[PDB]
Amino acid sequence: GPVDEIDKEVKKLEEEAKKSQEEVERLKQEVEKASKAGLDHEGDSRIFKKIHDVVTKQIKVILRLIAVYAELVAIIG
Amino acid sequence: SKQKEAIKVYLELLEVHSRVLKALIEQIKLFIELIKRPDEDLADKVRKSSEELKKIIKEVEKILRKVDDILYKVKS
Amino acid sequence: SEKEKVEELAQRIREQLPDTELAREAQELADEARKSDDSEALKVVYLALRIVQQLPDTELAREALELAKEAVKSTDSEALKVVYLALRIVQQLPDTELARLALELAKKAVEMTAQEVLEIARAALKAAQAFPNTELAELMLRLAEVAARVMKELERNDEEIKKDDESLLEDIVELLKEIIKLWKILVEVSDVMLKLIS
Repeated sequence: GPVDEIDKEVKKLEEEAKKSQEEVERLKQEVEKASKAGLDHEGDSRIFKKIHDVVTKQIKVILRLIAVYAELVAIIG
Repeated sequence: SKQKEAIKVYLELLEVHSRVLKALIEQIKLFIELIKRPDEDLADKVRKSSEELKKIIKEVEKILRKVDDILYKVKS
Repeated sequence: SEKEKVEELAQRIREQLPDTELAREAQELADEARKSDDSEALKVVYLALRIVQQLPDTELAREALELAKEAVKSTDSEALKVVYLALRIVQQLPDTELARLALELAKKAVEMTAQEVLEIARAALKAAQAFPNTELAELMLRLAEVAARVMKELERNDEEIKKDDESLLEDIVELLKEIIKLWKILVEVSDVMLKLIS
């Protein structure tokens, strides 16, 4: 059924969101450690690249969850 | 100097969206349960999750004001 | 018998309008659809031509012709599905806010290369098709548009980081603004859902 498919997709997206949260934690620790090890201009640029990658993945997960939300609202009306 | 502040802003945004994810998944699960069976108890929990989402929105607005102050300091 | 439907509709358009930009662009759509072998694109062209027939010399008809051109030029089937849903919304209710929302949402979805944007746009368009002529449908289409704009702002942020502190701060503010708007629209939709369930 449609609700069963949505529930399967929701479980998969929840696992993906947990992975993204782990990425967020590791990125925070890495930023703190790199700040303690020596901040640099090019180092700031590298940190920016990594942070943007993490933000992109998180926003994609959010948009997938919002699309499932829209499909669910369409179903329930 | 400003790049470090942008780093901290992006980290705060990440930490906020991490809780946004939990709240939104809670709301989706509650909606699925409501579609499965109509229960009055579930409406209160949906409202509670919505209130949590509103508080998160307030936090994001606080971050926006913090960045607006830096914009004022930089431009002028 | 879809190709014959498109041909007869084009003939009707030719009969109705002479030496008009709508008619020339309809003939251009006709040849681009005859050359195309995709059935979804044929259906989208049919829908756009019928909309132009129903509302001649109108803003909606011209914008829908240009949107159908942009959709045929794109080789992505998901964009064609999104454009078909939006043009169906326009066909059902032309003089409504949902028509404008769907037109602009499809116009932006044709440009977007992100698959998540296309998926959320399709979801919102099917949600509007489910319960049309409602406040919730307008809120849904606006939410999809705001999500697409968030993706565009992230693209801008990346491209500016690759290459300016004031510009970075300006773009961060412009991103957070639309983020707050997206979450506000989501909260409003959740409130309407709470009231519909109770």
